[PDB]
Amino acid sequence: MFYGTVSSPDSGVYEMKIGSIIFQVASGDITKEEADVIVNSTSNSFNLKAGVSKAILECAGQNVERECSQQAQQRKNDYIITGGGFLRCKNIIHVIGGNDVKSSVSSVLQECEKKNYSSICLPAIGTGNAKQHPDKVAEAIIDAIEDFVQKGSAQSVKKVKVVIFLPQVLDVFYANMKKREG
Ligand SMILES: Cc1cc(Nc2ccc(O)cc2)n2ncnc2n1
Ligand SMILES: [Cl-]
Ligand SMILES: [Cl-]
Repeated sequence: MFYGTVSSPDSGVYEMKIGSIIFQVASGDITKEEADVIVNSTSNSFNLKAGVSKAILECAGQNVERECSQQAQQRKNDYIITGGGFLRCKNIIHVIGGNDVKSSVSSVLQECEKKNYSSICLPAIGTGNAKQHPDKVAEAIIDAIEDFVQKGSAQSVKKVKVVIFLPQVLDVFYANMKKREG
C-alpha cells in the first residue's frame, strides 16, 4: 500500500519510497551530514556526552550545550529543539534514547512539518547508552514514518535518512527494508 523498491543510489547507501517520502540508510559519521534537522539521541537531562551524543555536542558547540541545559531546567521535556550551532542544519532535535522510539520519531516528523522542512537525518535512536535492541529500533523508526504517511501528514517532508555508527546495525535496517518492500 505504501512501500516501493529497495535500491542502492551510491555505494553503501540503500533507499526506498514510503508513500511520497524517500527513506535512506547508510553507515558513517552523522556530524558530517547536511539536512534541515539533525536528531541527537541523549539522556533525560539533555547533557550526555557519550557515543553519538559526544560527537553531536562537541561539533555543535558550547552555545548549543548552553541552550540544552537552560531548557532542561525550565520544564520537564520529552524532547528539546535548539539551533544547529556549527553543524550543517537549521535545528537539532534532541530526543531521549530510552523513550519509546516510534513516539520520538513521530514527534520529530510533526515538528519538521510545523517548520516546512524537507530533510531529516537521524542516528539509530536508542542503540547507544540506552541499549535498546537494533531490530526493535529499526521496526519502530520505519513504523513511525508509515503512520505519518497513512494519516496524510507528509506535505513538506520529502527525505528521511538514518546514518548509523556500526555497519552491523546497518545490516539490521537493510533487512527490515527488504521485509517491507513492494
Ligand atoms: C569507540 C566509539 C567511537 C565512536 N565514534 C567515532 C570516534 C572516532 C572516529 O574516528 C570514528 C567514530 N562512537 N560513536 C558511538 N559510540 C562510539 N564508540
Ligand atoms: Cl541512545
Ligand atoms: Cl547510530
